[PDB]
Amino acid sequence: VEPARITLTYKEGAPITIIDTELLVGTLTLGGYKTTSTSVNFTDAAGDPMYLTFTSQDGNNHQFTTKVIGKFDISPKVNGENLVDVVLATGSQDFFVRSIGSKGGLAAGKYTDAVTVTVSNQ
Amino acid sequence: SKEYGVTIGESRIIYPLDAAGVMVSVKNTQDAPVLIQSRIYDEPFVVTPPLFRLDAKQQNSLRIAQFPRDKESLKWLCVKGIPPVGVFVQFAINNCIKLLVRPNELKGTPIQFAENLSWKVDGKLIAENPSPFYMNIGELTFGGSIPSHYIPPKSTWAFDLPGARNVSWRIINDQGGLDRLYSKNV
Repeated sequence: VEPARITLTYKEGAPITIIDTELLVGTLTLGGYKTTSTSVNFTDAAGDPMYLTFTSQDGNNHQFTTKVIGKFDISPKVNGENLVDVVLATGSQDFFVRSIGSKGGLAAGKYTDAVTVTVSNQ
Repeated sequence: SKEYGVTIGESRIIYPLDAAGVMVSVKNTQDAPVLIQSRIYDEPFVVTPPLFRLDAKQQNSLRIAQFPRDKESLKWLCVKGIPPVGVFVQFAINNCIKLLVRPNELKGTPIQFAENLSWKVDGKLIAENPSPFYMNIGELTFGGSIPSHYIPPKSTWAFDLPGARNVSWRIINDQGGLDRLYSKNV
């Protein structure tokens, strides 16, 4: 009987300075799945379809959005929707978190997100 | 770099209809404790415990306890490991596997009927599953690759076409392994 092991490794990208678009915020490696791109869904509290939202911690509620993409460019669902369906590579798949920008226009400081990665095996 | 992980002892559960329950192991493969939050989703079932602390490297058991009788039903068991310009992101893996509710009235197993998928192209590559089982395709190619999906029992499923007409597929057997390759001309 095969176990369903799911693993995720997150690697930080370059420091961000005030923002440039298409900035590589960080890289994700999803592993262990037996599985297509629409079987993976990255969700967060903002729940903005196609984007993860990062919010400042200073009480000022500054925010910027990011997209999650891999490689031909592909994408898992983010908050229930694809941005840019394929079979994921064997063993593991790299996804890149890339800055879009801020619809509200950003103080320097610390920004956060809590992201759930849902993998529907098979 | 930061690593996350949630392991479920099986990649699918075959739940005999009306059975008292089944047990399944879950392991926190991360080096920090998490809360393990378990939920069952539609495509009536109790998961005990639905939330509990699982320390670093520790494994515990979940109990899953309970529909048409002429065919399988599909549910999803999701097991999530929750942590109980500078960018700080935290992740939580939500590991979901198929909960296949299987009536005892049913003769055989999916592998007995994997060959019986019939195919046609309209609009979309359409599969037809006349068996009372979910045909959980794990590999599918047409005209030499299609993102697969299960075919529901006594039903059809339409895949987007990606003039060659071969279709080759493998289902995933009850044990989580890839079954034999079947091939038909469409």
